[PDB]
Amino acid sequence: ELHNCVVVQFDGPMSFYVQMESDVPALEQMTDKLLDAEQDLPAFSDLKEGALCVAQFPEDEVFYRAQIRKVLDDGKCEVHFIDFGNNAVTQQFRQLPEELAKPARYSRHCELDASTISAALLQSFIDTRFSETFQVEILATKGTGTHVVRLFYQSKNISEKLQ
Amino acid sequence: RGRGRGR
Repeated sequence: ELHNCVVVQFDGPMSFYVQMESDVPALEQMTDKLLDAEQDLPAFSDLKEGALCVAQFPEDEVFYRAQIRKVLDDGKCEVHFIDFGNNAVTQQFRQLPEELAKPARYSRHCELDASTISAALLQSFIDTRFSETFQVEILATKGTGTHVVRLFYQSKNISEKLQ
Repeated sequence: RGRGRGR
């Protein structure tokens, strides 16, 4: 079975996040709810590795559910946007209502079986299609939540592109 | 990119 998705982040065949076409509705709501309340959210100042909050995405100037990854200098923190998959450095953090923290992350961490692969060529191939639909076959869900899959692009297991 | 970016 193949699931429609959008590869939003891609650091390699071992580490890349995607968004399932089915979590799109919920994510769309998360966005409305976080935009409808963005301005009234109190400042979140407990910056510690792992903490959940709502951080501002430099490109958008928009706040998204995020998880702090590292504490840098002068308020700056490397955050991870759980519903997307990309990272960023920002200084703008706000509290995350517990009702809007209950939902699961809407982007899924993935990887292809290293056992079947042996890279800058595929990287550009994926990024050149950031705005296009792919397909995943979830072969398993690793113990840490990371999916092990096979990536398709209009029916070509992109694995054909790996030597 | 992605979805539900909002802007």
